[PDB]
Amino acid sequence: SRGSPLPVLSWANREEVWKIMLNKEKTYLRDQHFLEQHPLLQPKMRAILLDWLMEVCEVYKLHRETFYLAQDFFDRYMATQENVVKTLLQLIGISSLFIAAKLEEIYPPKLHQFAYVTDGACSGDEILTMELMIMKALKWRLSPLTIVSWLNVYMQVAYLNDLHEVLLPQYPQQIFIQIAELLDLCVLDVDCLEFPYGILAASALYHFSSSELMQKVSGYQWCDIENCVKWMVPFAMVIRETGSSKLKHFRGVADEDAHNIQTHRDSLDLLDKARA
Amino acid sequence: NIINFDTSLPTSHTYLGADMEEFHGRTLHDDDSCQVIPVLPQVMMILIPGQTLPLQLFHPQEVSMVRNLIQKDRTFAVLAYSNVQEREAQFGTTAEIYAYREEQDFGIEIVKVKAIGRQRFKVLELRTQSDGIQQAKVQILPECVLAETLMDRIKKQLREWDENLKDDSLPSNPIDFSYRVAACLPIDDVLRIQLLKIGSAIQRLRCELDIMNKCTSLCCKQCQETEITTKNEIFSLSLCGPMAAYVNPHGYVHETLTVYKACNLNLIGRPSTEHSWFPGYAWTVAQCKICASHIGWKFTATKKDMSPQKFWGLTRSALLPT
Amino acid sequence: MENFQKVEKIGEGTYGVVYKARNKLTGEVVALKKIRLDTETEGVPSTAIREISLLKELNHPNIVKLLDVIHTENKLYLVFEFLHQDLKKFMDASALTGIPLPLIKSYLFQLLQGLAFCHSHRVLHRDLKPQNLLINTEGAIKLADFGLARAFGVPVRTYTHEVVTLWYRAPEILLGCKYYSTAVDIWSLGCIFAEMVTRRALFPGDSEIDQLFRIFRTLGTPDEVVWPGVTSMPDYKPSFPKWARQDFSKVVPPLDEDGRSLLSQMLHYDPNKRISAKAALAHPFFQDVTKPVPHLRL
Ligand SMILES: Cc1cc(S(=O)(=O)C2CC3(CCN(CC4CCN(c5ccc6c(c5F)n(C)c(=O)n6[C@@H]5CCC(=O)NC5=O)CC4)CC3)C2)ccc1Nc1ncc2ccc(=O)n(C3CCCC3)c2n1
Ligand SMILES: [Zn+2]
Repeated sequence: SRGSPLPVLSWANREEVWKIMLNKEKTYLRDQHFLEQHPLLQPKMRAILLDWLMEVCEVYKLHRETFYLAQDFFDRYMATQENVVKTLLQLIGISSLFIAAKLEEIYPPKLHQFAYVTDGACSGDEILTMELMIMKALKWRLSPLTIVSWLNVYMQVAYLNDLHEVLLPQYPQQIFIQIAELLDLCVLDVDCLEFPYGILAASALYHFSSSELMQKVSGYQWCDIENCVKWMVPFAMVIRETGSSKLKHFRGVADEDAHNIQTHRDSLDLLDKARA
Repeated sequence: NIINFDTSLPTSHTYLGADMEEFHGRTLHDDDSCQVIPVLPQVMMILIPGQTLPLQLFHPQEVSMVRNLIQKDRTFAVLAYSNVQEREAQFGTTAEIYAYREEQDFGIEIVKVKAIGRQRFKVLELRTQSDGIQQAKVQILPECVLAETLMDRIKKQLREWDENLKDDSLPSNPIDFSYRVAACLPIDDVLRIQLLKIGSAIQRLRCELDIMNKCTSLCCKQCQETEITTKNEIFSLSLCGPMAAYVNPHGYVHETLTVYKACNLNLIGRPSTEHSWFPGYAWTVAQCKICASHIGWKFTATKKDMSPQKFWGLTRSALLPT
Repeated sequence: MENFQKVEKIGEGTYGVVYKARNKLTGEVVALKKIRLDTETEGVPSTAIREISLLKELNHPNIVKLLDVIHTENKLYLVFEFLHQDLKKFMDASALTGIPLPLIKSYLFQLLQGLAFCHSHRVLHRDLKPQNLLINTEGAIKLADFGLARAFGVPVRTYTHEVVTLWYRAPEILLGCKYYSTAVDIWSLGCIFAEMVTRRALFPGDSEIDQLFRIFRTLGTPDEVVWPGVTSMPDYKPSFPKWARQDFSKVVPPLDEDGRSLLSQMLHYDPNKRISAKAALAHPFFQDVTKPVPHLRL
C-alpha cells in the first residue's frame, strides 16, 4: 500500500496531509471512455486540442499546472455531456484554459488575449458563457491534483537533504523537464485516464529513474504501477530515441522557475509512433 | 504616473447600484421664459450646467416629487444658495433626471437618481407646495454668444492634470468647454456664484484662465493654517476632471478633488471598500492635524495590478484656495 | 433565487456585497454574497472562483459554510451561513472593560484549529483580519472571506507579493521574500491575539516602511543570528535603525507567562522557526480552555 512518502512536516501533520491528498485522488473521477458518449469525436481530436492548448500555454508563458488544470477540466466536463460536435471542442478547451489561468496564475492574460488566439472562431462573450457552463457542470470542484502536481511532490521527496524542507523547491531542473516531456506525450492518449494521476507520474519517474527511487518517493508497490509502466513503454522508447530537450529560458521568468512553464515542442508526431 | 484604472468608472457611479433605468430624453425650456420648477429640499450643491449630480432621496416628499416629476418632464430647480444658506437663493440651475431607480427592498423607499444640469435661471420668486416642496418661479438666463486661443490655453493646463487622450472631451463649443472647466476648479462657492453669473463664454474663460495660475495652495478652511495640497499634485481619475460630485450612503453630496499627495492630514479608523466611489480602492477618513475637520479620504489599492497605489480625495467644502 | 428575501445589508468584503436574507422555505437566516457579473470584464473574478472552489473542500466547525451557489442572469450568489458579528465590532463594543481572558483563550483556541485544518489542506488564507473573523452568540468564532486565499502546492513557488492588510503583514512579506508559506497566517493570528488582549492594533503603520519600523521597534531589528538571511533579503537596507526587543511584559501587560510565550512564538521573525498552527494547539496556554458564551450587543 501507499505507506508514507512524505517526511515529518512541521506546518501540518503528515498523516492528515497524505490522507487528504489520497482522498483527493479518489474524489475527482476520470473516465477513459468519455468519448463514446460523443459519437462524432475520436481520440485524435482530443490530442489535437490538448496539443494546441500546450502551444497557447507556451505563447503566454503559462505554468504547467495551468495546462494540466485545463486538461482535467476538459476531461471531466466532457464526461458529463453528450453528442458534442468537433466544432465546439476549441471553445471548451479555451474556456477551460481561461478558468485554469484565472485559478492558478498571478497575472492571467486578459479575456481579449484568449479570444485573439482563437483566430476569431471564439469571442469573448462565448468564452464567458462556456466558462460558467463548465464551472456549473463540474459542480465548482476546480481544485484537483494534476499529473504534474504529483511529479513535483515525487521530485521533492526524491531530493531531500535536511529532512522537512518540503515546501521550498529543491531538485534539478533538467530531470523534471524530461519526465514532464514524457507526461505531455502520454497525456495526449485518452487511455492515460485509465490510471490515477499519481500512478502516471510515478511510472514516468521510474521510466527516467530506478524502481527503488520511485517506491521511496511515492510509496507505490511494483504491482501498482506495473500496468502503467507496461503501457508507457512505447511512449518512453520514442522519447529516448528522439532525445530529451533542454531547459529553455523565457523572458520575464526567473531562471529558477523555467521548469514550471509549459513547453510545446512536437507531440502529434511522437504519439503516432508510440501508438504504432 | 501611469493610470490603468479605466477612468470611465468614476463617472458611471457604479457604487449607486446595478438596476438603473436610463431615460434618453431631453428638454430645454425657452431661452427666456418664466417657469415653475420643483426644488429638492436638502441639496445644497451649487450645480453648474453639464455636471452629473448623484442623489439618494429618502424623504417621503422628495420621493413623491421625483416619482411624479419622472413622468412629466424631469427638471428640478437646484438653487445656488448664497452664503446665507437658508433660502436667500437668487440664481440656480435646472437638473434633468437621466438615471432613475426605486428600491423598496429592505422595506424603505430610497430613490437613487442621477441628473445633469442643463440651464441657468434667476429666481423671480419662491412659493411653497402643500407638502414641504418649493416651487421656484424662475426666468431663464440667456447664453450670450458674442476665444479659440483661450480654449487652447486652458487645454495647455488641462493636459497636465490627467494627460488627455485627445479632444474627445472638452467640447469645441465655447459654452460647453467653459462650463466643463468651471466644474473642475477647486475654487470656493463665492467665486462659484460669480463664475455662474458670468454670461458670455468669453468672460467665463477669462475668469477660469484667470484663476488657474494665480491660486497657489489648497488649505484647510476651518482653521486656515494647514497647507493641504498644491496644483502640482492635482490629477483627475475620471473623465469629468479633477473634481466631481459623489454621494455617501446617507444622501450627502461631496465634491471630492483627486490629488496625488496631501499633507497635514491624519487618518482615522481602518481602510474600507464599502460604497467606494472609485471601484477597486479603499477609503480612510482624513482629518487635519490642527482642528480635526473632516477634510477627505485617502484611497488605496485593493486589487492586483493597480496603477496608482494611493491618492487622496479632498472634499471641496473644507478647502480654501489661496 | 426567488426563495430568498433580503432583510438588511451587512457589508462588502473582498468582492461582491453581503446581505442578510431569510429563506422562505425553512425560515433560516442566511448570508448572501452577490457578484454582478455584467460589470466584470473578465467573466467571473478569480477571487470568486478560488473561494468557491476552496470553500467546497473545507468543512470545519470554524470556517463559515458555503451553503449554496446560484446563478441568475448577470448575477452570482453565494449562500453562506449567518453569523451575528465580527470580532472587530465585538472588540469595539468591549473597549472599556476588555474581553475576559477565558474568552480570548477560547477565540484563539478556535482560530488555530480552523487554520490548522486549512493548512493540512494546503490552503493559505492570507487575509486574517478582525473583520474576517465572525462570532455568533453561542461562543463560536469562524474564519471568513476566503477570496484572497490560495492553495499552495508541495513544493511552493512564488505567489502574489503584497498580500494581507498592511496592519497584519508578516515581516518576510514586507521585505520581499521570494517564497512565503503558512507562517504568514500565524503572524496575523499573533497580531490579532495581541489586539484582543490590548484592544488596539499592535502595529498600526500607514505605509510599508512605517509598518516595518513599528515591527522593528516592538520586536527589535533583525540580524543574522535571529533571522538568518535578512541581510540579503531584497528590501533590506543596512540603514535600518537599531532597536532592542521591548519586553513583552510591557507590550501586552495583561497576559500571563504562558500567553506571553505563545505570543512570542507566534511573532517569531524567522518563518521557519515561527510556531505552526498545530504546534500552538499543544501549548500549555490552551490547557484549561473553555467555551464561554459572549454577551453580544446584537
Ligand atoms: C450579521 C453580521 C454583522 C457584521 S458587523 O455588524 O460586524 C459589520 C456590519 C458593518 C459593516 C460596515 N457598516 C458601517 C457603515 C459605516 C458607514 N459607511 C460608509 C461608507 C462610505 C462612506 C461613508 C460611510 F459612512 N461616508 C460617511 C462617506 O462619506 N462615504 C464615502 C463613500 C465613497 C467613498 O469612496 N468614500 C467615502 O468616504 C459604511 C457602512 C455597517 C457595520 C460591520 C459582520 C458579519 C455579519 N454576518 C455575516 N454572516 C455571514 C457571513 C458570510 C460571509 C461573509 O463574508 N460575511 C461578512 C461580509 C463582510 C465581512 C464578513 C458574513 N457576515
Ligand atoms: Zn484645520
